[PDB]
Amino acid sequence: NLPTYKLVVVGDGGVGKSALTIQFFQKIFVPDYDPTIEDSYLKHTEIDNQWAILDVLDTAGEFSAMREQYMRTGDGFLIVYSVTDKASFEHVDRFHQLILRVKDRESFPMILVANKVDLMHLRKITREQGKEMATKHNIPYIETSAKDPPLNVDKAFHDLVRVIRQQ
Ligand SMILES: Nc1nc2c(ncn2[C@@H]2O[C@H](COP(=O)(O)OP(=O)(O)O)[C@@H](O)[C@H]2O)c(=O)[nH]1
Ligand SMILES: [Mg+2]
Repeated sequence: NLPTYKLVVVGDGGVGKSALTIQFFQKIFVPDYDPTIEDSYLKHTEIDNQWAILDVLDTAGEFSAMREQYMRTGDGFLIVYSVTDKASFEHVDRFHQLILRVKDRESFPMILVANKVDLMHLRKITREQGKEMATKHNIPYIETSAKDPPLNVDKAFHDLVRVIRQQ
């Protein structure tokens, strides 16, 4: 019987949650994916030569029953922001407190994902900024890009699973 890791992809709208999720599950880049669907994805994944089932909810939207459950029984979270969106970085703390509130814990597995690093000519959030925010929350930091050709999409999800397994 394989373990099932339930993960939640959270972040402001337009940071690339859907694109990163589609790139991880379907291995294609879908630009301008409709911003409103909040769906979940399920597939068998091999991480560190150990197979597992990944139940990932791509968040969107007020209140949602599906979002509510996945936040409660989730095992790990992906706090995603866009390096071109300063407000998406400003809400990293807000998303950090919501997870710790929903889970009612002082620390829970999460990784800080800085998306859209392919747009270097439009980058507003720096690597030192993301590293400092990650160091403050004591969580891993990684830079991703869902646009073709992708960068670190699998590693972002795999590193969260590694954090879950190490606890
Ligand atoms: N350049 C670049 N654009 C991206 C990337 N990820 C998403 N986008 C674009 O950003 C827009 C919003 O992305 P989306 O996946 O809908 O973000 P979401 O609303 O949080 O799910 C889309 O038009 C995408 O084409 C990326 O890694 N690089
Ligand atoms: Mg989306």
